[PDB]
Amino acid sequence: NIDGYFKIYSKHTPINLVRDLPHGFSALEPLVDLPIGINITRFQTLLA
Amino acid sequence: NIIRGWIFGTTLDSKTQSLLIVNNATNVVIKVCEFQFCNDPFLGVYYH
Amino acid sequence: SNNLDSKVGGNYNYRYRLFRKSNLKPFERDISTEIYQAGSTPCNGVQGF
Ligand SMILES: *[C@@H]1O[C@H](CO)[C@@H](O[C@@H]2O[C@H](CO)[C@@H](O)[C@H](O)[C@H]2NC(C)=O)[C@H](O)[C@H]1NC(C)=O
Ligand SMILES: *[C@@H]1O[C@H](CO)[C@@H](O[C@@H]2O[C@H](CO)[C@@H](O)[C@H](O)[C@H]2NC(C)=O)[C@H](O)[C@H]1NC(C)=O
Repeated sequence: NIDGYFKIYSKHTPINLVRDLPHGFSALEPLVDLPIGINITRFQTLLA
Repeated sequence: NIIRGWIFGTTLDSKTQSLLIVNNATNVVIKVCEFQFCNDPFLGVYYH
Repeated sequence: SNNLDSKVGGNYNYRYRLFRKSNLKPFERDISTEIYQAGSTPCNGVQGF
């Protein structure tokens, strides 16, 4: 979040790796900007 | 597909606004409201 | 907007935040209407000294 606009950048892998976060290089492309204007101090995940 | 989205905010109880990000079996829904969020938000699926 | 909205007994629809704890950042918005504490006390309920 910056000057009232929230932002999301995202990507996914082609790999089927063994167990832990790999040291390869692949940079995240921008997905969406959102004009939400809210003060955020904390966040939570939603699982199934 | 267990990660479904996120809550972002500060009070998380409709004292002030907060952002809901969710994916369900139809679409990604994005929403800002005076949300009285659950003390443990989730999605649940009856698998098979 | 006098010629759109000035009422003779004052157009008391409109409202603004008269006091807040601190400065708001650019393009932030705060709707939360809770009581201001000018006295040092942990003020609660609808009013106080
Ligand atoms: C995913 O969430 C959205 C948002 O709530 C659901 O969209 C609803 O769809 C029905 C049928 O068209 C409408 O009557 C509602 O008005 C929609 N909701 C909103 C807020 O407008 C969608 O159905 C959800 N899908 C699942 C599988 O839960
Ligand atoms: C954004 O949210 C936080 C929490 O509601 C505010 O942080 C507080 O700031 C005051 C004044 O400096 C301090 O007394 C508190 O100790 C802070 N709390 C925390 C959790 O850090 C912040 O001021 C808010 N800002 C805006 C612009 O809304």
